[PDB]
Amino acid sequence: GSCSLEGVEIKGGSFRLLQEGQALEYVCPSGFYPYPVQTRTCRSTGSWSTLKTQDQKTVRKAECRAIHCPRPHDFENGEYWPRSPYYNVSDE
Amino acid sequence: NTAVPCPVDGEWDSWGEWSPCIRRNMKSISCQEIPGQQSRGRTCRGRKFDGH
Ligand SMILES: *[C@@H]1O[C@H](CO)[C@@H](O)[C@H](O)[C@H]1NC(C)=O
Ligand SMILES: *[C@H]1O[C@H](CO)[C@@H](O)[C@H](O)[C@@H]1O
Ligand SMILES: *[C@H]1O[C@H](CO)[C@@H](O)[C@H](O)[C@@H]1O
Repeated sequence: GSCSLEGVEIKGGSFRLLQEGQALEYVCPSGFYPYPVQTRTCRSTGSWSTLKTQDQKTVRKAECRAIHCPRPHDFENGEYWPRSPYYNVSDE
Repeated sequence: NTAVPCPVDGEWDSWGEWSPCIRRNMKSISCQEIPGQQSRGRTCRGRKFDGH
């Protein structure tokens, strides 16, 4: 049967049901990405798939976090400035 | 009189009732052209004392 939609909402966004309710896709606003999982598969146990990262860490609640550009962790034969732990949108 | 019981071979029970005919990830397949699968069960009953 279809999975239960309890405890699967995201902090600061909504969702839409695709594949006849067998998969939810998180809809964060413009400038955010859904923390780790973009979508969730409906496993046939009543509960959805766990919020597993790329490191397979169990996250309890989901939240729309801000979008960062990838930081330059390697650059040779010169100097780039400024160095930051992460880069927000519209940074130069 | 030998005080050891003899082996008895187990006999088959009757065939059970047919399971509901569904297909995985296909909602309800009733009154449609979607082929599914169904099952039926028996029970080996009566085998005691190292019988066949
Ligand atoms: C980017 O945005 C975060 C959000 O609070 C802020 O803390 C930070 O100072 C901003 N700038 C940089 C260079 O990370
Ligand atoms: C089940 O299959 C048939 C009846 O359909 C018989 O060979 C026997 O009753 C078995 O239990
Ligand atoms: C399953 O098959 C038929 C019903 O279609 C019957 O012979 C019996 O109910 C069996 O369990």
